[PDB]
Amino acid sequence: MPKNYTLQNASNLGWLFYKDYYRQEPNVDFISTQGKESDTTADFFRKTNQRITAYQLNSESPLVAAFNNHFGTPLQLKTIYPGLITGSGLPHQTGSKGEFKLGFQFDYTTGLPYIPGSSIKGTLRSMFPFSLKDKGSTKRILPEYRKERMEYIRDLIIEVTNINEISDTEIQALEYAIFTNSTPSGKTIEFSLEEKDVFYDAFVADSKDGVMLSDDYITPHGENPLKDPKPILFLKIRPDVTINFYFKLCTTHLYKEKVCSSKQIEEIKKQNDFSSSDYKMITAHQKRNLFEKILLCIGIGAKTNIGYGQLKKL
Amino acid sequence: MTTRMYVINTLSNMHVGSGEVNYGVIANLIQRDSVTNLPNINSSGLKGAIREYFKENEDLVRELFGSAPRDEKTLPGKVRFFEANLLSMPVRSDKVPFLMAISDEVLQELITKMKFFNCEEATQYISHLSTLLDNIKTQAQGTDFAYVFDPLLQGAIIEEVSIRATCPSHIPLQPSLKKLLGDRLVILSHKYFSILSDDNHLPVLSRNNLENGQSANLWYEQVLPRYSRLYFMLMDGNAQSEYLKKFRDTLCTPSTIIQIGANASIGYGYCQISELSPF
Amino acid sequence: MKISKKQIEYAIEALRANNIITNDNQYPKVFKGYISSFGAAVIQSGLIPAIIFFENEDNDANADRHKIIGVLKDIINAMRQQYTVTDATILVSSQIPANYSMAQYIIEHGNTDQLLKEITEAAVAMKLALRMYKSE
Amino acid sequence: MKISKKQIEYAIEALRANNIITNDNQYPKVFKGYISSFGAAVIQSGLIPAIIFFENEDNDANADRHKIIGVLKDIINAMRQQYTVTDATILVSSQIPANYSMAQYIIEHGNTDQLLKEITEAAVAMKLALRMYKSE
RNA sequence: CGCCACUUCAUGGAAAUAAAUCACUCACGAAUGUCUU
Repeated sequence: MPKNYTLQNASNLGWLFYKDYYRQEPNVDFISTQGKESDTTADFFRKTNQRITAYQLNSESPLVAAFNNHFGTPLQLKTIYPGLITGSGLPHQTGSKGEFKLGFQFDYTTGLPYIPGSSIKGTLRSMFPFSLKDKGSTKRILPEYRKERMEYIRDLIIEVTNINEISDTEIQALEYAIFTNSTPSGKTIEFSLEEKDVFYDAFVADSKDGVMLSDDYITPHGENPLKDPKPILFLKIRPDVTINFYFKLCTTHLYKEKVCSSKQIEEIKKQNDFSSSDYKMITAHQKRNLFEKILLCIGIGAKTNIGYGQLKKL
Repeated sequence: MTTRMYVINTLSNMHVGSGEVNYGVIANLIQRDSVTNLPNINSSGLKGAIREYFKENEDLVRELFGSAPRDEKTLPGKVRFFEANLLSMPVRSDKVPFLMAISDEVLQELITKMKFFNCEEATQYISHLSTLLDNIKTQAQGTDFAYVFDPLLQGAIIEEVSIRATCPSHIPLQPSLKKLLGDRLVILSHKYFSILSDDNHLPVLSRNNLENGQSANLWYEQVLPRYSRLYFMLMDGNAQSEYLKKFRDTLCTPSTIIQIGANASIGYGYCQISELSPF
Repeated sequence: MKISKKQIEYAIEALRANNIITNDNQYPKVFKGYISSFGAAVIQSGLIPAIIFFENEDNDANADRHKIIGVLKDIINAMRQQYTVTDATILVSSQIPANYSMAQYIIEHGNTDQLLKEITEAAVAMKLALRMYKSE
Repeated sequence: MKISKKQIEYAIEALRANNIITNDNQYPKVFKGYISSFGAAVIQSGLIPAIIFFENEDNDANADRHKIIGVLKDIINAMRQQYTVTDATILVSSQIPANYSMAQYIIEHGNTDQLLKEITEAAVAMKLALRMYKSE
């Protein structure tokens, strides 16, 4: 009940955080100004937060085991302490004392903290040169953006795979194949079912000895240092917590700076004028290593600039 | 032989977009049934996803699904795909993480569909489901109800403080019905299930578009919760026996995972398709 | 959910009556975000938390956020004024008191689906009505 | 239905007059999507919400989306100009004022079955007339 | 060395944006071209 989440004795963490958080109880008032600042409201929210922050996750969790069976072998990385925040922009605020002011990303069914696959895909793509859209507003920073990111991608690819030299067009084609599953343009490559890159949801895997959710403060001091600060309390994923990243990655075949299908590359290999110098191959394992390096570099979640969401190898 | 009922078990948050414009909070809504207003999959989307899965076997696709678009020889498909209707939806609770929620009207619709379509193993299922529905109606006596069949789930809050679970000791739940509908099953009234499945209560996922780390766009996407169960009817339209056997073997293999809906790259609509087990 | 033209009319008169829309058909640019955030809060946290948050008058916000809750109350009152006799037997057609706190009204009347549906429809109507005017 | 040549001519003149097509017979690419999406929005949502969404200025869009509402108003005005003034007819031939937003006109000129039909026909004419030109 | 606490609890920005808007096929085929008084 209080710890060891499981599936038989637990309260849905998202339910507790969003729907059951502001339940109306006798003698508890937070409609009036006096009620929102009262100690009774603070005690009520303290008890709710203590209920939220009391659950642990075992390594042999049937939930996590089912996730592993469905989505394959995970990439296990461990949280370091600033904490980890996801879904910070979700509205969760009334104006009371002792309540969680920022939002949190909970799975609806399981209730476990998780990172949506869209978040992981966007975070990984942001470190690739062609993530920024060529637009009127972005055209000022567009050249520097791609110039800076292309070098980073080049060194990372040379590190993770045996390719000695990679061109800018090759990097563009690889990025558009991994994330867009197309060519740099609008053209579609005839890909097989397994030749698709899928970014599943990252789930909290195992809190070894301790809870997985903790409370943290950000206390902005305004532009006037003579005025009072503003304590903002939010919910974070505790440090030393294992995060399971699930991917479905394939092998990318590059021939003459263009992305080729597996059968296409077989036919190209069978031809007489096959230049092995123009053939490049990045496997699923090397793609996973590339993504792992990106994640260890920048991290994932909210407030990543001020440290939150940084990962270490398990 | 001709008609079989297949159950869809979703492994992630699934989104089959209706494509209509909503000028409220949720910009992208999911497909809903034209009659019952419950979340569903269009038979066109189901057929397209399953054809995409089997695309490698050109002969099997040509015999079962038909000819590819704009082929010189347009030959009709033999297997008929029926739309998938919502069977069970997970609901958040305080006693357990989630519960399997089904309404009495969903049960009645399933019974009527099995009666009309004459599934392979429909007789025992219809008998037992009719008995269960009759017991539920006798116990409810016209009022709103939330009936669980596990004594430990008494007093559970089904996603709303109003909805509380009571355990009727008289009504039995057969193990095959538990396997079909799901563990930790709660039978809800039509009002309760409609409230729990409407647009104000279905899960929504918030997404934003970042340009150089700065938010450019922002929208909300409605999703069907993970581990939801949907049933659809497969009709064997005089298709060849060996291709049919391969189709059902691959479809019902435990290792087989099929993507249905939108947002495939970010892992949304991944499901497992199961056949109606004999009672 | 389809927003009727009468609901948008009610929203226009409610936004003028409180003081969102100035006499020159202009409004402060922050009320757009106020209404969008209220819709998001209703969909995510719940009706009561969102109503309590946006009803608060002792804010640090740039403008008067509680006027959007006032517009909500006026739109709901106008909607209930046109409830049919057979609607009043199923739905509550009583007028919300002007000085009454909306959050405590909802709490005392429960959390019924009628109030939540009315609030969502009125919020969408407010958004559509603001989209018809200029952001200062 | 069948294509109305006169409405296509009105659409051509309104597209030229509302600065959609440049001096060369060329238009910004996104207007094709605007015209196509307008009819679907009208059907799926209400006419009033769709007109509010497309008429909204100061939006975040790749081009001037309100220009299509201007074109629609011009086409409707031309149609009402050509309407036959006879007794026992349903159509009202009064033109839409140039100082009037379309949303306001539809708001205070209800029973808008004729307006709905005219708007749908004008959208179809706009879609078919835009194909004579090239997208940049 | 003794004695002793008060104060502060969210604001601002983004709220959808582009692509595809039907495509291909069939557009009549066969009989009767006068018959019986």
